Amino acid sequence: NLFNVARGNLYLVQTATNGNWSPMAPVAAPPFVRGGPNVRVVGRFGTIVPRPNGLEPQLIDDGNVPRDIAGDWVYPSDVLQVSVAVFRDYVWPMVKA
Amino acid sequence: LRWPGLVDPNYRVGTNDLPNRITLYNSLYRYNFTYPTLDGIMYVRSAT
Repeated sequence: NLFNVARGNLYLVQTATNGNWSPMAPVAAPPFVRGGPNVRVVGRFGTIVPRPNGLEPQLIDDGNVPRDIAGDWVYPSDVLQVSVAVFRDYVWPMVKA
Repeated sequence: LRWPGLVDPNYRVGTNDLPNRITLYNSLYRYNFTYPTLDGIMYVRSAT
């Protein structure tokens, strides 16, 4: 950190607060570690399948199974480098909600 | 005998006599096939 390089993973949760906010030193426990209770890891393509007639779009996880967006997700860095337009249009507005 | 599908009451729907006789009135079957184009979204595997 002394050479402008942070270690560890990156969290994107909506935290609407008023008091103190320390991103660099999270005082709470880090939520949803990889492999936790119903935390899902995206497969290599980062592929949203669309569903008809008002059904929510599903996301292909590591086990090549389309699972629903709302929940705890782990994205690898390289998946997010190629799914970034799919990220910003399908699952990033679900983060803002 | 050329027109049993219009005259004969015992005409089963879809019956021809083609090795013997051309029937000039029959039961066709009109179609309304749809022709789907494919404009999907194409992905690339991550480096991982």
